Amino acid sequence: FPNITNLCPFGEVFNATRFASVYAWNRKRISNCVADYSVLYNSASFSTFKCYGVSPTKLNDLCFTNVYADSFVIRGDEVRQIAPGQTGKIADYNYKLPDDFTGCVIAWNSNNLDSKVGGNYNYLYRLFRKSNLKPFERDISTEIYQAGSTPCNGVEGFNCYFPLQSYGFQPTNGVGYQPYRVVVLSFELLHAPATVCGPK
Amino acid sequence: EVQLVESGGGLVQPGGSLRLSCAASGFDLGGYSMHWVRQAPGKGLEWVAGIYASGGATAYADSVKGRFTISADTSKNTAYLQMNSLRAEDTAVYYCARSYYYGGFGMDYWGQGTLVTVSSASTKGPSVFPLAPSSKSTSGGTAALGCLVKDYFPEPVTVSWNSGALTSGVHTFPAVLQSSGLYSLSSVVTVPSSSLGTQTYICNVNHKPSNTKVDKKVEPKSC
Amino acid sequence: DIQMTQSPSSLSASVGDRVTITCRASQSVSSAVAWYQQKPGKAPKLLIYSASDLYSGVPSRFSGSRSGTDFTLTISSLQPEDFATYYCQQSYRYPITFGQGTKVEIKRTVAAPSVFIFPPSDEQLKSGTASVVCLLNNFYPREAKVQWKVDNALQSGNSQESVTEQDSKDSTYSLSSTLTLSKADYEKHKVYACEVTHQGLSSPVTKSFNRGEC
Ligand SMILES: *[C@@H]1O[C@H](CO)[C@@H](O)[C@H](O)[C@H]1NC(C)=O
Repeated sequence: FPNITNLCPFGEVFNATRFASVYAWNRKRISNCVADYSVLYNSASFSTFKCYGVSPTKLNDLCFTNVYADSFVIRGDEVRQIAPGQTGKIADYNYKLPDDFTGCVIAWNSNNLDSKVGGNYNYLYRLFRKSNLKPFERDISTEIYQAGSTPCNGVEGFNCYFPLQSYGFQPTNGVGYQPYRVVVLSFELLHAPATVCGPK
Repeated sequence: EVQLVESGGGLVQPGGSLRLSCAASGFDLGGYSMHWVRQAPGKGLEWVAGIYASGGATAYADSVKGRFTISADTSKNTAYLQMNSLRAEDTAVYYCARSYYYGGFGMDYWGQGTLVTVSSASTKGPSVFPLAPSSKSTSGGTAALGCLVKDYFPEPVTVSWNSGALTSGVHTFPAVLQSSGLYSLSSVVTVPSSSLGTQTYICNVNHKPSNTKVDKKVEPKSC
Repeated sequence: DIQMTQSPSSLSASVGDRVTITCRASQSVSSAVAWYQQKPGKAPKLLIYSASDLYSGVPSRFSGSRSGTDFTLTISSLQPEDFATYYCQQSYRYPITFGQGTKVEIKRTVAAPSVFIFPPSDEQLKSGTASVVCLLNNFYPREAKVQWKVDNALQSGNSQESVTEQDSKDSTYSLSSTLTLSKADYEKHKVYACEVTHQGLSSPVTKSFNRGEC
């Protein structure tokens, strides 16, 4: 048990002003605090709320060594990829979850927040990569990707693609192409003092 | 409504030149790459050339490198394919399409396509011949009859039965390229043997390239 | 200069079936494959891009998958509009290369051809060339063999045939084989016959006619 009663800064993450681009997902550690998870589910303002390795239904009774809140933005069609053992540009090249993943995956539409007349091009995703991503790995490199047999010398063109490409977050877009904000709660349980707990 | 419209197709002799145009609407060419994809009759799709409108960078397929030249204009918002030293192998339907970025993406919108024929043959009008229903046709069965179009070179042809009245049991085969270099196809229809003497059947053939429209009636031989 | 090998070349299946089409690339293309649908006389229509991304305005039954350098297009349930040809295309290394093509045909019970023989018009004989036509319509499967016999002697090098596409309502094929030859050589023989060998036929049919008779 913690022995100290400090509410956890969950608001910092969900109600954050701007969200990171999925290729450079943001990660907030959470420790030395207490928080009511069931408040989130109860709010029921979210569109996807899927948990793996633990019951969502009022499971605050448990105490974990550390918690990790990973936040980013993607499309709706792509939310299906933020789960264990899924494939796709996002799960391969941007954000991978381990197959033994014990955590929760929360996603909600943000078309009002993250759309802009004429398109929002602040949110990128990685399109080309030589190898798939290992779980919980992050790649922020921008080196020109050389698809051809000839070298690129850091110049954009055919067979010489800039690896990151922008979402076309048009306000008039279909739901599958509307921005969605995603938060992934990972529960690091180890042989160490439990610094996060439930209520009371 | 994004739209892509081809133009400039036609007939050219071997070794000649022809410039195809692709006018775009509903979007600005910037940030996109325009491509020309050709399809020979009854064969797969083959990429030919592509251009990044903004920077002007170009790329061509090995099979037509040097002969063809792809260009673009941002104020006109259109793209061009100049085709020089044409060969018969190049005869095909030429489409223009667009992709995002220099690559990695698909082709969102395609034009309806334009036909390019490379043949030394000259544009000729079609000869129409009857295909009369056999005299020894079973009464319960249904005798078959038709029209035969021969020796027209520009491929586009249209056929109708009784000015569009007979739209059932009709089969119009695709044309075949003869050793002469002219095309020849045939259209047929199956009708009841009883209505052979009563009804009158007409094949209506139109050849827009030579501007030749004709009709021919089908009747038994009797002899 | 990458090569996209597409399978199957042809496929026959029933409405409501679940279909799978595969394309293997010579080299790694990351996830830069796309899938297009083409119906006769129409531009290709984009279905899938970047391997597994649906395009706006495209039925959700269409799905795309990538396993290493193997790419797959899947139809959950077929619909009468889904009968057409399908191509795969890579945009990784130029020149961009398409697949050979996969034709999807509606399956149908075996049907035998209605065979007819049409002698040359006299109008044509005036010009100096005689065209004998043989029609075999409303049959399935597409495979069929036409053999021209002139007085029981096979004629080779002067016969050309064309096949229709599956009928909108019949779902059956039709074939036309034309045999052209000069009036001088036409008047040299007396019997002109079209022998037809089909799957749905106990024995070859042989519709014939004799010059100078009606
Ligand atoms: C975000 O703010 C709303 C309104 O103040 C609140 O209902 C919600 O609980 C907040 N989110 C978190 C994670 O505290």
